[PDB]
Amino acid sequence: AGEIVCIQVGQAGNQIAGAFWQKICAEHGIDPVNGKAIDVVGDTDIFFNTIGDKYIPRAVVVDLEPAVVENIREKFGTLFDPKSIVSGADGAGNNFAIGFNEHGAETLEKVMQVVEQRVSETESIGGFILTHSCGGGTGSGFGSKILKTIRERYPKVPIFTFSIFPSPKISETVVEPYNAIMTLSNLIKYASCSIVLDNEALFSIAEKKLEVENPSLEDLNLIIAQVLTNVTASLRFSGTLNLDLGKLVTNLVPFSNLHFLMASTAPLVLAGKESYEKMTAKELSAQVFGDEYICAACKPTTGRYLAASVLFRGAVKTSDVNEAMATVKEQNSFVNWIPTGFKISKSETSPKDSALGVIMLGNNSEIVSVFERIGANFDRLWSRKAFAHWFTDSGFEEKDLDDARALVQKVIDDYRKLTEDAENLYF
Amino acid sequence: AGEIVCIQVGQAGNQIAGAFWQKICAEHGIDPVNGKAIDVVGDTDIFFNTIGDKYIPRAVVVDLEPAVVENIREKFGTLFDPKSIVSGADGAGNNFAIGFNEHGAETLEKVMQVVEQRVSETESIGGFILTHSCGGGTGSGFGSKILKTIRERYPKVPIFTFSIFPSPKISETVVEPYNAIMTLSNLIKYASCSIVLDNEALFSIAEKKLEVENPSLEDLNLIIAQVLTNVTASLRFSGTLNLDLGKLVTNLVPFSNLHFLMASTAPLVLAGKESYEKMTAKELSAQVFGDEYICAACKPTTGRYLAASVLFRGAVKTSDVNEAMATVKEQNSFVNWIPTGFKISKSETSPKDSALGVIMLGNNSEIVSVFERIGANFDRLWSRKAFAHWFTDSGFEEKDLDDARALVQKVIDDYRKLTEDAENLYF
Amino acid sequence: AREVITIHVGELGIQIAPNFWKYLCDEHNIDYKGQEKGKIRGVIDNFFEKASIGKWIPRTILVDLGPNAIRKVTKKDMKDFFDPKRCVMGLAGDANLFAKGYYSYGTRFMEEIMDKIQKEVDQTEHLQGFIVVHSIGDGTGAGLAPLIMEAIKKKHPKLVMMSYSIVPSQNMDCSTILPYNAILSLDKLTSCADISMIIDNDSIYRIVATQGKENELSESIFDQVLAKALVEITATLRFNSPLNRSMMEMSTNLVPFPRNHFLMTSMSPLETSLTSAHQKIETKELMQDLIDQDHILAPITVEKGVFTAFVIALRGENPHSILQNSIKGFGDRVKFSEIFPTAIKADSTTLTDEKLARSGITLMNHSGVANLFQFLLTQFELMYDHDAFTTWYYQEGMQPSEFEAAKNNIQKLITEYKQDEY
Ligand SMILES: Nc1nc2c(ncn2[C@@H]2O[C@H](COP(=O)(O)OP(=O)(O)O)[C@@H](O)[C@H]2O)c(=O)[nH]1
Ligand SMILES: Nc1nc2c(ncn2[C@@H]2O[C@H](COP(=O)(O)OP(=O)(O)O)[C@@H](O)[C@H]2O)c(=O)[nH]1
Repeated sequence: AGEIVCIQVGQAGNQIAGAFWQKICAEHGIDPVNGKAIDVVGDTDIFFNTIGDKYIPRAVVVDLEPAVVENIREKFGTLFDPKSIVSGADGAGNNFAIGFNEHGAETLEKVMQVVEQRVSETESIGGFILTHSCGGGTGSGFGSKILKTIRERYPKVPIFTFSIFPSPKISETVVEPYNAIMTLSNLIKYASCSIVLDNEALFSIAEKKLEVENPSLEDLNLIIAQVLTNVTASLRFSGTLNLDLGKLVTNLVPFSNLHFLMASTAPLVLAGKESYEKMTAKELSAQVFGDEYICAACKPTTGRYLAASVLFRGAVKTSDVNEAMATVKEQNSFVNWIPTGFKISKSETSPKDSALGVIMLGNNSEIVSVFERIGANFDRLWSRKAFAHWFTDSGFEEKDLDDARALVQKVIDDYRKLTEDAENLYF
Repeated sequence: AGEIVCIQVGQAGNQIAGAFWQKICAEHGIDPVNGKAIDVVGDTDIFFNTIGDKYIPRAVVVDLEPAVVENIREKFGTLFDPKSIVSGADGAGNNFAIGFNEHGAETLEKVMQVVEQRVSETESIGGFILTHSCGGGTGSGFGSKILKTIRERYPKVPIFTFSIFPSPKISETVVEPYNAIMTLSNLIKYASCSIVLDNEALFSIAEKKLEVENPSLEDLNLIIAQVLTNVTASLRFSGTLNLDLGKLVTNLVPFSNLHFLMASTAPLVLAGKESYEKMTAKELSAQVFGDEYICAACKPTTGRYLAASVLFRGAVKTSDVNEAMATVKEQNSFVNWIPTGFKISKSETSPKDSALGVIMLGNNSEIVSVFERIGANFDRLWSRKAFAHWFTDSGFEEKDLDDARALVQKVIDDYRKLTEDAENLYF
Repeated sequence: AREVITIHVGELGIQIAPNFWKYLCDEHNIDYKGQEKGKIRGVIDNFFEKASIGKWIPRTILVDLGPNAIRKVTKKDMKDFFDPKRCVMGLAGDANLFAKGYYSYGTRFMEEIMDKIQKEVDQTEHLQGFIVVHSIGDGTGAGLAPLIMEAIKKKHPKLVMMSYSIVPSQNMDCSTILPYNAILSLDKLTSCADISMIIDNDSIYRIVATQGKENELSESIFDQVLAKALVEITATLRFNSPLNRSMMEMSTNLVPFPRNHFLMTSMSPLETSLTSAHQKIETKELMQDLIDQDHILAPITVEKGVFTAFVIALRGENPHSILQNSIKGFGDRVKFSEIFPTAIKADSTTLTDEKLARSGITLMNHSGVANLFQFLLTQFELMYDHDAFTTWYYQEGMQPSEFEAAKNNIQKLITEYKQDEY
């Protein structure tokens, strides 16, 4: 019933999702380069369309790039069905306005036809997952139009977006803050939940928690993929009690515009028996809630939580969960009105490279610092109108650039006001 | 009285049967390369014709190959009587149609004369055992004509066939599905029971249950031979209460076209004291009924049983059999109409490399998955008519290829319908 | 003994003969005079005729429209081995034209050739088939080999016929009319042979040069590699192998449609003298080498095209559990159509070469053959459309529509092999 349709938009979107699909295929027991399997485990129907002995991942692959199909065959074999891959003609040169306005009506109609076919092979739609990168030209503008279009066709369906935000210190292109704000404005309006990730945080993790020396994006994507595979464990491995995407939206989002979540996982293990059997839920909870495993450039132990959820995997003792979470409640800071704090869940099936593991998600007021940095960079460039012609000559009015900024500021102000008011909601 | 005549057809047939004969000669106390013995144990008359001090295995050795006798002397010494070996002239190039149609009338007449002589040296015929491989050109087509011919001459005699089916993942030749379906069609029409074996399952067993590193077919054949020696223990070692081939057909086949059985044995021990004295019937039953010792690419713990039989060897306590089988009945799934489920037997004589051992056979609805994969591969090739000229230019009509497929589908549909109906036969 | 008759046609097929036959003589422990040298091993009868005396006679016929390839082979390179009554010699040669080999000159020798073939056939109770070794370059090879093949198929229709077609290089073996003879003769091989192996001399030259980058080799290495590939293809027809047991089984394993019979090969270690000193080639490396670019005797990358059939024949101990992991490990480098299972078959037979731990060869039915055909066809069209050198063929009876027919047949063949590419 809780069938998931993934949408992958742009180069980052496809590489991250690619790593995810190949890890999913390892846990369920499917060949990552063929889709062919004889003996599989878990509820494979949530993510794969099985025809004969081939498990076809349910995904819509989208680009503006002229040769997206060949670019996939070369890395992912025949795992993805070519009928689901939508190729483009020219491309968006890191310009939100091209991905969003000047993309071609036909390109979008084909994406929608593919989505309709994928939702037509389901007894029910459990939700959509969008994987993309906010500073690009297709994963930002086209991915944003797709969220708009999907939410208009399928309102009341939980959309989760996983996206890469600018890094806190160094930036990629000068245009990046314009692409990032307009992408964020559309995430604010259309996603049910958004997971904020960035590369600076992930690199520190790759260099300090993984054994890899001099990691590249290929290694960095295994941290993101690990977040994605763990967050879908309960869905994939069922259980009498479990978590679907609609359970996460209901429990983590207290207001409709405060859905931006942080993510953290531990242990991080590269394929092979390179891990150590710590086997302790208490240690994993202490780690997942520390600042060192957070996959975004923020410092959550200094903020305040509105809500959080923790999913434990493997043979975790009930007694250790209760004690470990008691420690977490004592050490961290929560807002009074939400009085229960957490959503807790367990899935008895172990991740393939560790007997135990933990994934945590949550609403931490600290997240505004990511948005505030983006806002400030935009304001300086916008005031001087540097690289601005690239957006207004591609269909935007100054009004749209200003309204997108205003919406972003509204979310920041709402998170901050709530957080400051919170100090006295206890007296 | 229950004398057995074995028929070995084709290269796989001869190698598998060869391993069997050499293991039988170890348990009874006969020289495996001479046939000569002074002191033997057990009822050797079931499988050997004793002349003087030489024990001559009762087997008909059949090939289309030009030098089958020399090929046997080189590996089996003088254990087999050359008068029972039927050589060919050219050979069947992995083409069922050559083994079945274009084999030479004389070749078949000689095989039948040899069979008649072997059945003429018996006070009674207990049954025939055919050993072969479904994807070959002689063990498929010629072996199939032999089943037809034997059943026409000796109706009402239990024929057991042991055969190798295509492996679930990788295949050998492109023609393999045509050879496999026509062979299966003839097994459906003429065998009393058929044991379905394949190499993918056997390799996993050889690599995980045997200590051998990098096993070859020579090692793989010792798993098949172990199934064959254990299934004939009660016949060979007598006992007041015992199992003949006619007891197995009566008890395991509820309908005339649902005789395809799975086989499983434990422990698997290579010659030498490399085993451990687990000595527990409970553990052996738990193992034989698990999926890890099944010698075919199927997963029986997820299906439903129509019937099953278990033969215990060695000093097994009655009390442990009853408790062990109670566990099996509770854990597995059976169809209601057959209300007693099992046929149980014991033979007090130990296998040579272990004090205890267990062999299990049974009708598990799961078996259709083997047949369904073969069917589907055929349908795709057959629709495109790839390598088809090789069968129609050798005497088959499209009608025969289509009728063979139809018979196979009938068996699949009957197993599946029965299995699905079964869920409500309990209410 | 299922006996095979080998026919060498043209200057190159004959040039190869001494290397091919010396390998067989050493492999089965026979000297080059046909005398036994210790214990005879393998099914010797399949390739050698037993004399009324202790001598073994190669079961073969040598055909040359001139006198010279034969004279050098039987008088200087392998004296007293070949039976002179099985040699057919003309006087004029072929002027490098297909037309002489197939229409104007070579036709007068067909009574002689078929008479010698029958004399050879009459000595054997169980004839499995014929192997015709020929160049597709020069007129004698390109012309007569198909003329001979048709004459045999019309007389012995139940036998399997295999050809070993050698494509000349664009450098050391080049000719200004190579594209005409290659297309005109592929057109006949298409209906003549049941199995047709294609070996590309340009691949041999670059492969050997690569292996030889560390040394001075020998000029004989190019011929030894070409001859060895045929010897290895035939190993399973000489030893009691669990693979390609007979020519009929090679046909059923590799050719799904009557026209799609053109096969590619891959070989490792290419030659014993190329791999000396420490050559412990583990079962694992041997199978990776066999799908490597530097072991394929064609301008083919396995990753770029589609397989229809694939058989790997190894020699020496090769544990099956390794062979299966090596095949699974091919991943998407070895890919077939969605209408086929990945029918990759592998096993091993007897080793005779005391210097090698193991070895192997593969037979592939792969769409990449279409690329060689298109290369040659494009060259044909550039010349044909502007009448280059056509007078030389018209002067000996090749009415122009004959060229047009070959052009169309090959374009259709290319189209058919590439069907799965689209
Ligand atoms: N974590 C991660 N980040 C990536 C990857 N590829 C690109 N990025 C980030 O995504 C940003 C936008 O990428 P881009 O190539 O312009 O995407 P597109 O124009 O929307 O297809 C880059 O500036 C990088 O910071 C990846 O594989 N993984
Ligand atoms: N388990 C087992 N399988 C074998 C053995 N030999 C061959 N096989 C399998 O049997 C299939 C058919 O064999 P084949 O040599 O063509 O037999 P034939 O043509 O009927 O004599 C092969 O493709 C293998 O998968 C063996 O010794 N034991």
